[PDB]
Amino acid sequence: TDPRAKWVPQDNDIQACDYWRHCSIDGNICDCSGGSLTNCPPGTKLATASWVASCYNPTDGQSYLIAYRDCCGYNVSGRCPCLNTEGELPVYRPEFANDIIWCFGAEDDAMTYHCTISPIVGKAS
Amino acid sequence: TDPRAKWVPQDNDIQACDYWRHCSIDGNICDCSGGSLTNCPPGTKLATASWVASCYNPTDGQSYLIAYRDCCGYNVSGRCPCLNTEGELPVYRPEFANDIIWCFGAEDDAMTYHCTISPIVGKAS
Amino acid sequence: DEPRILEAPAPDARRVYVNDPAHFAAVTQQFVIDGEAGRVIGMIDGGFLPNPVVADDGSFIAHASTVFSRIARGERTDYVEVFDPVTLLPTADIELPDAPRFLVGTYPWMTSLTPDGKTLLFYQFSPAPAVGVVDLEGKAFKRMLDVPDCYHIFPTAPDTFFMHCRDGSLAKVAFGTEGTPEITHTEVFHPEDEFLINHPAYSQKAGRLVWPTYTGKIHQIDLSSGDAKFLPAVEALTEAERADGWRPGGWQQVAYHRALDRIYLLVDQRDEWRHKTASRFVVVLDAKTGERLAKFEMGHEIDSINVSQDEKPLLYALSTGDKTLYIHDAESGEELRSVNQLGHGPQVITTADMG
Amino acid sequence: DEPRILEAPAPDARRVYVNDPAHFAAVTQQFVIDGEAGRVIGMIDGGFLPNPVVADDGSFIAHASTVFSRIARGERTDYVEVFDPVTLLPTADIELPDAPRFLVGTYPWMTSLTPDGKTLLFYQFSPAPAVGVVDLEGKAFKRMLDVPDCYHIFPTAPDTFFMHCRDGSLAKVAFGTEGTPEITHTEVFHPEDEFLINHPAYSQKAGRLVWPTYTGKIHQIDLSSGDAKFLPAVEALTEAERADGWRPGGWQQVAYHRALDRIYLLVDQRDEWRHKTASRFVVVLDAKTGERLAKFEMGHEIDSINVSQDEKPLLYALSTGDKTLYIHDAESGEELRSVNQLGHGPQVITTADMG
Repeated sequence: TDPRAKWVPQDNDIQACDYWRHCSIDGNICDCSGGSLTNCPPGTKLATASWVASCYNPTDGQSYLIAYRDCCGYNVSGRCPCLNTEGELPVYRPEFANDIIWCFGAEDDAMTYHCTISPIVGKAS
Repeated sequence: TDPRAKWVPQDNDIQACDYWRHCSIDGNICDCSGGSLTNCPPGTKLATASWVASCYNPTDGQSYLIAYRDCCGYNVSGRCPCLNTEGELPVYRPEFANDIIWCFGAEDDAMTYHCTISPIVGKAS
Repeated sequence: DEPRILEAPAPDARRVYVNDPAHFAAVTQQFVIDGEAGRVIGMIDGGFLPNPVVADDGSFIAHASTVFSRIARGERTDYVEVFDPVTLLPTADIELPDAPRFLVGTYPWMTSLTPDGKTLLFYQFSPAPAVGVVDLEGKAFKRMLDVPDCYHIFPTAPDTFFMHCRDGSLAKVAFGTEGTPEITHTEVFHPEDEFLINHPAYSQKAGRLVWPTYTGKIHQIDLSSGDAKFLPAVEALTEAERADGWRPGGWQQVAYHRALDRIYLLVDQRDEWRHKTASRFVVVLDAKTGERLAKFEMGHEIDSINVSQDEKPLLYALSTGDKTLYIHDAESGEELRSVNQLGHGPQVITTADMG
Repeated sequence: DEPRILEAPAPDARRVYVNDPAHFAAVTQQFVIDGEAGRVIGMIDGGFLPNPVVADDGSFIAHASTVFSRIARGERTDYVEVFDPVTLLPTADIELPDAPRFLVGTYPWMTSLTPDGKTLLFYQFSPAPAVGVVDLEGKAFKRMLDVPDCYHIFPTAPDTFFMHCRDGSLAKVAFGTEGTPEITHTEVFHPEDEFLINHPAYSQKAGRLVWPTYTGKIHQIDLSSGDAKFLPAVEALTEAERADGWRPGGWQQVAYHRALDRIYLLVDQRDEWRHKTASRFVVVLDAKTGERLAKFEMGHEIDSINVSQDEKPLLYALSTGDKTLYIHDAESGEELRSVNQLGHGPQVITTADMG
């Protein structure tokens, strides 16, 4: 509720903005528009680029590196919007910055923002 | 409030949907985006065609013919939206139909809907 | 952990499409939803006031749409796009030169498919009335057909369609791939004081046109013979109800279930000129006899309804103000699930008759 | 009634522009508002994540924008459009070859005008950092300048601008000695662990760059000599407030009033990683001494602030969530008027320094 309070992750609802893997998401959760936690919805294009963050998983006690890739080539879904910024740095430290549209690498040169997925790319240690 | 109740006009706030002249407006009041009760906002294009309605003026107890012309060539204002249908007929009686975008005759062939004006064109009864 | 692009489930009777005209915005969206799970399975982007169509056999979906070179001004381009129903990728993009689309709040029957799925027809209002012919199979715009002062397009065959004329008749239009169309008129079927709504229900497979008036009187026309047979009118509301202020009202006010031969109509108590307001009730009636089978209290302000065409159908009730599709059991009227966050001002529900 | 098309009132110090990036939607809007009256005086349509600029002399307004041929896919066109500030008609539309714009949540200093109003510079991030040069007076794109790993663009003259580099230094780019720019770096002004926000305030007329860090520490750089002079950093919040959880947070977090030489910072009590949430307070401080002049309770969740540049300024406070611009007296902090229904997710306020 208190938007300014420390973020507390949960592991029970992937469409909620407090889902653990969404610790540095900026945009919309793809699961809400036909994609899934780690796959893009039909019709969109999957970028290869991403901003990353280390998110804590409450269920197992570890932290994991999440690579936020965008699904591009469509107007914003408008469903399940969220903006979290755990460990998010300014634009001059792009690897960790989340206002940038991380669509590079998508097919057909797609650069419009539809939603973001939250795949795990490694442990954080 | 009860949207289904009979429409009751007022003659004091032009930006409200119950203003007497807006009896069959469908869209957005131009006064709310830089236009006026009878003029188009800057940058838009004034249509020549229109749908009409006879709206009752509570102030003087007379009815007037309002010719709803659209201001076009811009995306919808999104301010002061309203939909009233006093005396509104189906599409096959177009002169009295309000779902139609009344942009015909606008310069530059503008056909996108921005807002609608409510000019008086004559008396009714 | 391996990201990919998903494919939507195969189209089935429970798939439902919701279009969001977004209160006249320059760009719009279409939501593809699995009615069974109550989940969004895909989306499609569209331009200004697009007209959606969906093949009854589920082989494809398409829309007629309009874009401008500078958002809402600049060069206009009208076009048709066809999409695969599982990948959601466009399979054709056909330009309609010379900006012929009629821009109006979305009426489903202003753009329609022939029974074979090979041709798309759309209405032009200005400079003069006409119907454009798009060949989906050949992927090309063929031509404009000149018609009289008539509206809506109900295709009955690969080369024939009906329209409703200002005079109260239906016009039968037989076109015939080169030439000038043979235009025939039926008898006048309604007076000048009965107003037929902008959203009749039409079942192409059944050839049944269900058209209500502002008062709930329902005209039914059977087109299955290739010709119009007028059926006996039916009153959806009783005299006492009307005396009590009951009237239909909404956007897609009526729905028709083919296999059950049943009509669903949105109604509520309202002043006569409040015909586009949402309604809280739905009456269900037998199409053969006019007999009332049920009156459901929907429990929300519903603007549009539609039904699945399967054996035990779902009743879809879309609220523009809530931006939510409520899914109900069409037999009991009970609310099963709901899908929210449907855009800015969702208004049209489309379903396929796959049976 | 004789309808016509109105002209906006002449630009003045009280005019304010609000941009709505609409939560990353493919099309956006800009609202032109009379701050004295609290009235919308006009609008401008834009594409995907456009960057707005306003000439300080009030002679024109412009933006760098992006459109696609099929709403959000198809061929991309990046372009600059210039508009007359009274008629709001476009006076130039200049295509930027090869889609070079950087698409990112709107940072005002990612697209900027030179002090003479003749050149527009915009940033490109990928494949590699570069700055594009647009000749507004001749209506043509001129070229791209390669630059090091630096960000933001602060123009100091017709052929010179500064950028902030990943290493903590500022880079001075002198161009217009065609071929290759002269690039010089200042010394490093901040450590690797002090994070400078994405929205510094910069007054081109005074040559003053005000740049807060995540903790409210403020760096000031004087660029009036044409070279960078660093000032000692000021803390906006006391040790007590900091120990108590106070930190800046929002989008356009800081504003700078030139004639009064005052800094305004949005702050609130928050966790350290909630730097982009709205704030409910504004601290005002003297730029010369670092002394606190006031702390205002805004009474709403504010995301962005800006000020008019006249001698008795208005403080603009924009709430993305309420979609409303609250207009306050910059001196007393008191709320005067508000303007609601400002699009879908408005975030950027721009004012001209006409004095």
